[PDB]
Amino acid sequence: VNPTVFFDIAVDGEPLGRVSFELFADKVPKTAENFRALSTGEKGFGYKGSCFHRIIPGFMCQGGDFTRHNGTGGKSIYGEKFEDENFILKHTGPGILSMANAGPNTNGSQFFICTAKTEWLDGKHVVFGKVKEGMNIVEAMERFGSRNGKTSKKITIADCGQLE
Amino acid sequence: PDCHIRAYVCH
Ligand SMILES: *CC(=O)Nc1ccc(NC(=O)C*)cc1
Repeated sequence: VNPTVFFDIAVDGEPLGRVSFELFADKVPKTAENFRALSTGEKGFGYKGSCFHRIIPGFMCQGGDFTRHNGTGGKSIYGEKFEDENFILKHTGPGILSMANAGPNTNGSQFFICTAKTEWLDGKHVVFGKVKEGMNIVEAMERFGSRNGKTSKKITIADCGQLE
Repeated sequence: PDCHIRAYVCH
């Protein structure tokens, strides 16, 4: 069975709600495992305490920079970067989890949660999961976004891990 | 790693 991870989201330090994700380990195991281990923190580093640094309403929420906290950082559990595993899965609609990148084979820890279908990203970003519960929380996060993504309040992953 | 946003802005 595919693993399920969760983020507990906060807005300026106040709890907003929980978002859980199914990770498609059956189809992108290496990419799913990276996100899983970063969500538990079991390698000594990961998503806990990091912020959603770009929120573009109607497009996506982006996070995952726990090394520089400036939108340029992050690292995978395999090293600084890892290869694009496959492009089997497509950006089919709201709730899709996909890897941010700087070009081919540059996956680290940064990711985005789509809030719309974004087919123009297919073949360029590795899709590896989807929101399971808490899409209403993702929509609440969108209300804090802007044209190019700077946020009006600080949106944090106050805690994260893996559910039974 | 903002390739997905650059695509969006140009699009
Ligand atoms: C990786 C990267 O920088 N991608 C990207 C996609 C699109 C655009 N701009 C246009 O397509 C007009 C720039 C960069």
